[PDB]
Amino acid sequence: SFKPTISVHATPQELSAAGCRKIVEIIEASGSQQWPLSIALAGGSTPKMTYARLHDEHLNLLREKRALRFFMGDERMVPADSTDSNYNMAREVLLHDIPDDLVFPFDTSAVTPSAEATSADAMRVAEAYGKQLASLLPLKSVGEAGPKVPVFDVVLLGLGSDGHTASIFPGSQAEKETDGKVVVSVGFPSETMKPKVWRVTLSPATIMQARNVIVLATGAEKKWVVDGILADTAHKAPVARFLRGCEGNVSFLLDKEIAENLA
Ligand SMILES: [Hg+2]
Ligand SMILES: [Hg+2]
Ligand SMILES: [Zn+2]
Repeated sequence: SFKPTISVHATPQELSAAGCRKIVEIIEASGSQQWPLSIALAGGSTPKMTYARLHDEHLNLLREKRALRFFMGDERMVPADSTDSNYNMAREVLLHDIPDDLVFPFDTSAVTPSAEATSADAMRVAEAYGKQLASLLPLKSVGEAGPKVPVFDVVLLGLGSDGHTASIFPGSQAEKETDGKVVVSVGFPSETMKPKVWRVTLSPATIMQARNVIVLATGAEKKWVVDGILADTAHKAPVARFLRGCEGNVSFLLDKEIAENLA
């Protein structure tokens, strides 16, 4: 049913190392003629190390060879120069060395420091990005004669302590957007997740059409999440369990603690 590739690593430096090679392998296996490949970036300290890795040893591939076109998988409705911005983090560690025409962040230019972003601001931003995606990437229907969503070559994902991924939180509308009518969803963090601001994020539908999905996660507090995704019959499962329905190649790069129970 679900046979994902799994690799357990002892340290973050090792997990990020596996992350770097994986991406590079996808780039090379795909071929120079398929470049630039579309990739949806994830935020967080784990992916950050992977991006630093790419910056230090593979700029000839990414910069000179222009192998990748960078998009954001989810973003915080804050200014692009905010420390809470996922794009800001990606630019700092890597994107600053990438040709400007290969970098596509969410247009959050309307968000000002004076006022918090609202649900409508988020939906407006998600809508504009979705159209841009449907314009730049190849489309595919979700189910026969189903709605069409853009197809990413690669989608990077993190995992949360509460069981979410990207900005698709428990009991949210985004969680049910699996039919393909919505390409880019919106979401607001639960009580225990930070920062407290509205988010825009790829819907579960879009994510499941990606050619390659790579989840980078660590920590003993996220162990039930991995277990709940891989488990054969999970009723009280985590939101991330929807990753079972992904149509492309699915990989899990984990650390020892989060994969302890792993059989
Ligand atoms: Hg690498
Ligand atoms: Hg997946
Ligand atoms: Zn640099």
